[PDB]
Amino acid sequence: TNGFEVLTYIPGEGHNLQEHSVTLLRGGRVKDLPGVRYHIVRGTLDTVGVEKRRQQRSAYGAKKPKA
Amino acid sequence: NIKSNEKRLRQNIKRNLNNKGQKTKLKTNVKNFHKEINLDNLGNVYSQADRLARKGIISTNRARRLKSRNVAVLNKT
Amino acid sequence: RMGRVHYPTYRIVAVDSRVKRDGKYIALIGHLNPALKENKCKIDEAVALEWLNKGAKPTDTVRSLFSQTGLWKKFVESKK
Amino acid sequence: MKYTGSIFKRSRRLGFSLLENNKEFSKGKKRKTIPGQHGNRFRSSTMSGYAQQLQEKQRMQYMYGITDKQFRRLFRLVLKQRGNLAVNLFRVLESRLDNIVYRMGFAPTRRSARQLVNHGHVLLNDRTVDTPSIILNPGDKVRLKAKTIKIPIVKAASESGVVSPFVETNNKTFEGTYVRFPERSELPAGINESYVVEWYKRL
Amino acid sequence: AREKFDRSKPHVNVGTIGHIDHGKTTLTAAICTVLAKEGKSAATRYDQIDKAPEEKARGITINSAHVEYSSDKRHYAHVDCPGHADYIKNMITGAAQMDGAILVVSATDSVMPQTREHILLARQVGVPRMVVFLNKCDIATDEEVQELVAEEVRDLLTSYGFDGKNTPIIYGSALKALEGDPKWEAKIHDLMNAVDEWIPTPEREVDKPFLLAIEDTMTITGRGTVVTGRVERGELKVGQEIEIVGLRPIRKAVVTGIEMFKKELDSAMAGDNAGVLLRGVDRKEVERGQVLAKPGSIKPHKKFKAEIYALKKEEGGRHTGFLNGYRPQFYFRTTDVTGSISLPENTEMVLPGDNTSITVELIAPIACEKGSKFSIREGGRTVGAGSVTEVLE
RNA sequence: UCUGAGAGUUUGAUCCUGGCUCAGGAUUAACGCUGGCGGCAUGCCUAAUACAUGCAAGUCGAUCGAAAGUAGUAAUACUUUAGAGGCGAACGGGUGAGUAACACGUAUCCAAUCUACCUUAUAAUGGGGGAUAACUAGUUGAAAGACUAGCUAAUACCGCAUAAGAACUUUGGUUCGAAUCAAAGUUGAAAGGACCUGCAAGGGUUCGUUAUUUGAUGAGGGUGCGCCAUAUCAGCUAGUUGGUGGGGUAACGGCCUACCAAGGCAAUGACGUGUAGCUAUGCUGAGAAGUAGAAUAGCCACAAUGGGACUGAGACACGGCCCAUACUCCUACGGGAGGCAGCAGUAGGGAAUUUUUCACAAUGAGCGAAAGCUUGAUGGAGCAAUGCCGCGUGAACGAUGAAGGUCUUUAAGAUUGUAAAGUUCUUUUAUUUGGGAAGAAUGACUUUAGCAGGUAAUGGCUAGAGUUUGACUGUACCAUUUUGAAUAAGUGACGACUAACUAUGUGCCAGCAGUCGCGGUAAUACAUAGGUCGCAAGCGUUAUCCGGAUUUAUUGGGCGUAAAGCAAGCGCAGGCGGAUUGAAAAGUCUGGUGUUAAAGGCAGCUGCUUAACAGUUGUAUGCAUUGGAAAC
RNA sequence: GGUCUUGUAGCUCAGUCGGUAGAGCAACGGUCUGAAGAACCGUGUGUCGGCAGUUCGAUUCUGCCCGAGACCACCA
Repeated sequence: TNGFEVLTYIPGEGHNLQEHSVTLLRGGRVKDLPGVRYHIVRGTLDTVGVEKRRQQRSAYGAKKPKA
Repeated sequence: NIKSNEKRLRQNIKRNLNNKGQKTKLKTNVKNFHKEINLDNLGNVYSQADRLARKGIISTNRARRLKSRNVAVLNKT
Repeated sequence: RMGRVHYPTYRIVAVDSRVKRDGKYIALIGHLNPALKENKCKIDEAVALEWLNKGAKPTDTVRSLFSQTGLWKKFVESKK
Repeated sequence: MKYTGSIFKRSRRLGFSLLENNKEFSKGKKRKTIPGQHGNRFRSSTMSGYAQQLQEKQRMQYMYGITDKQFRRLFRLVLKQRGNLAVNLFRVLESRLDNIVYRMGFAPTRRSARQLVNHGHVLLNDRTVDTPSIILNPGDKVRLKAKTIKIPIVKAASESGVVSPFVETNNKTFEGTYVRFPERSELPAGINESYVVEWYKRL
Repeated sequence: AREKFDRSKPHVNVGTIGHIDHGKTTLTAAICTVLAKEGKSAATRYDQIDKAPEEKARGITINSAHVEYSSDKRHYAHVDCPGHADYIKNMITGAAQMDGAILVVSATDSVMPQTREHILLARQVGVPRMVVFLNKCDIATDEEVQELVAEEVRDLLTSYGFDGKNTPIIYGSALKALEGDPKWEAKIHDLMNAVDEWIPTPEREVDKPFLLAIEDTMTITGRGTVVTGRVERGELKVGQEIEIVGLRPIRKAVVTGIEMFKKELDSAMAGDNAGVLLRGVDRKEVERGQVLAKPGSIKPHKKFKAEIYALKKEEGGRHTGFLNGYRPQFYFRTTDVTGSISLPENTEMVLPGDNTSITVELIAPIACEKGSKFSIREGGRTVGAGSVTEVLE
């Protein structure tokens, strides 16, 4: 929303990037990336991968697994 | 819009004009006192000022201060 | 009034109209709660005397409370 | 959670028995296998002092089958009173409505007492109860709500019901009272207040 | 507030069939001007209906709309249905909102293939005994060419199954009626008496839950989002809950207020052209041409089976057969929903006509009920025609 | 009397130092998954961005001419008011941009101050003048309106006089910068409306009148202090400093003016500069404190921007006025019109923060004899799992355990699992039925009974009789009021941290990850599945603060080899000071007094079907004053 | 709803006015190497967003549709 340009990790399985898509973000330090402490809420926007996210879709939001 | 806006706008002009006119009817007496000093003009100034000092047209405490000033400077002569 | 929602309460106060309700109270004359309409009012019974003797009409509910006590026929002689 | 659901699924893990023998026994064979097939040979995975504090929390909490919000709230309320907070709390923890109804000889289970209080079939001091979370004090009357006497379960329970030594009832009128303040010996000594009270680091 | 009406003049929906240069704008002005005298409050617009560039200047209708005009006995709403090929859907929605109408066929600018297809679709959806008016009898007042226009109008009506030999075609020209000549003003009276029969009164009912066909989407200054259309069935009032259905997840919303043409109304019932300011909705979320419903009503269906008679070229249809992977567009009174013609087994290449039982799946779930008569179009022309027989989903 | 949680991690391991991380609470919280209900409190922080509409201020005709209307042939009577006059208009509502200061307070000086109304008390409620509003006639412009000439009311406005008492002068006396008193001088007060009693004359009722006297009320100023970061911010202030005079403020004041001079501020921080509504308070803590100064409250600032003036008790006034500016709109293109930081509502923003709702029933306000009036204040209703709370989603029984998911890597048996089918049993909610409160021991209304000055009437006051105005209410609630398990469980984790294992696949690929860490070939870790576990109508994570962290240490540190003793000396200001004698008691302890509102802290109690919340009382702290001690 | 751009492989692009679907990389196998990188390469990878006409199988000549996207749709 500000003019800043920040690098982040692509969370969740799969990819639905469209080169200037809209992404709903999240923090989160990860030590495999030097100084990266940002992520995305993968699952509620134009990017919809996260196939069978059936253990935790509180993160990476998706429809409740039909039982 | 308050209902009593246009009505009071039309009304208060008379009060303003009356106050403005009555102030100078005392200012002329004060200037006459400047021109020549005597007890008669002091009495005339007090008589004309007691009208406006009664109301809010001339501040009553300010009127007291000014009348004290006038009677004090007259006592000098 | 001032109190819990759906719990009508109006504490008795000698407040001036220049001060809004829930603002600063000048002198809270005990309290009142219309949640029980048999007896729920209390006052100091001493403020009434010269807090009436020096004017400054408080909240209008003091008159009806005075009716429960008949304060006029014992105060008119002091008044004049 | 508001309920417990399965009952001996907690008796298996906690070594729990409210009937003091029959909450794990006489169902073909009293078995000590923990919930799940993973009961080969266990002594401690992370079982420790904190783990047994959690266990005792889940035991005392679920031997009344209540929620954590109510339990934390009542502990916070007891923090406002003085004296030995542990014993006063345990007496209060034993002094609400549903535990009393269970101990009057009237409820087959505290779950049944909760259901009957929910169903509006319990009357306390001429005040109909919709929530069993009242904290009772000496000098209270608990009756049967006679219009609901048609229940056979309450009939069966009331006659041969176990009456606790500190609250007393009459089945000729189906009415009872909290007579006195109980003593510790009436309750099992396996429980210790220390576990739960020192377990309190959240509040 | 926005000048609450008191609905006391009963409503009948009326429309137009044909093309511009028939005097269409002049006819729309003339009907209202004439009926204003014999009936109070018949508001008129000639260029005041026009509100946008190329509708100011060119004068054609691109975003079709309605005109209100009332009499001392009845109220009427006239739908400005267009010709102007590639605007055919804009006419379909008019025919989707339609109980009665005036077939505009002038003695000079007579029926063209566009009007042929217009009458084809009007018959195909099902219109009760449509009323016809013969226009432009002032200029080029003919004796046999007028007979020609009438005879081919009746023939075109009969080609679709109408009783064209008995369809009333009132002669005259509303241009001179608006100009001030009673000789042509009385012809509008003759037309409206011919309208009194064969153009029925819709039954405003309470038993049906609800149904709304969207005509446009509207936003007010300082108030919110208004969705307007026609209430096909169902009773309504202010404060009720309505669901958006089709092309979107079924989403619940609260109505803020019921109006008709920018001013609030008494109560919405079946067959009422109205609108509604809604609570917490977006003009983007709602779309022009969407179906509405309330919870506990008819389910939206993607795939269903019906009996469809395709459009023969002999009557103005396809000149070649259609495939199974063929992708025409269906119409449920609001939208051009696309669905492949999943013809039954052994049938993949099916020629026009030949009423046959076929099943089709749609790209969007639309509420379908049996007995509902609709059309099928693709490529700019009508390719299929039938009514729902069974719902499978 | 009063309160105390830990853990891993440097390396080969270890001891020491040490950061980091986590386990925990709180949020205008949104978001993610999911979601029955009620009580309860709050609900746009962003763009102090613009914003149709309504309403946010109207009321008084018993203050007035006059207008219109109706009952009346009239006489008139009555209703409202086009308008004048009066009252309130400055209460209130909401946004903290701004201001780092007498702003917020605190304790105080106001011998430096006023104070519409309202209280106490004293004197009367005179005679005149001039009118115009309103209106009539007309032009012009779209209106904004103005002007040309007439016509009448008031308690509208203004002379004259009486003016006790006042105020200002002169003079006299009077006590500790003030003030009372004796005399005179100057000058100043109004009003009528309705009405009883009257043949009338008049007396008078009642609202008010003026000069008055008492108050309080509020306002304002000032003092000592306290509360940001900041000297890689040392000179700054020319009305600034002091003095004289004058002008202006409710009061005094370089507040200002002209003159005479050069002083004033600051190294113990003038000021430079970034940010800021302050406080009570809310979270954490055992504490001081850190946190934010949510929501409300006290106070203060402003009202599109910048000035300015009227009136009024006070305003330059959110919704009054002029000008200029910017926007917007209308336009006859010449000129006019508007200020939701008033409520809701919309557009832009954000991830988002309730309805363009009902009643003025109740509180409260004023305007009014009264009637009655409005009241985006207020009470409500509705939206949001916004937060907490209450509460269901069935009870018991049911066996070596139905099928079946899995396993032991199959055939047992176990787990799921009393889980199940099933025996009945049932309803807070749900569902039909009728009843049903209180809130209105409000206020006035009318008569009745009684009291008082006053009598010849009244009027004023007190008790009872009735009418009442209920928004919510159909509320809460209940009688098998009819039926009914029916109306309802997800979420995350299971390697150690920090409670929660098996199978498959996968092979440092996918990805999980605060830590170590897992998958380059049998992953406790990753993806999924079964089982287990934990919180639950919510669960988790996000982001901020706090705890843990006693980890800049008053509580609560060291300066040898982990940061830290200056390279040393001289040494100003300054800090720290031998013993004995005396004084005061400044500081200090301490008792009493006033204040630090209230809410909120605490304890009891009460309504809260139980708690949330609200109310009852008591309930500290700091400052000032006063009585004690010399221990220091 | 229309004024118009656009969807060619797994991705990006080339493809006489109808004769024909391919490059670069993602990426499978060989050469490969003590093992690993590097490595030269052969693939597979499409009726061209989906449908209706025309004829010489139509991206190719057009039209229609689905979706995204530069204008107009209370709107003085």
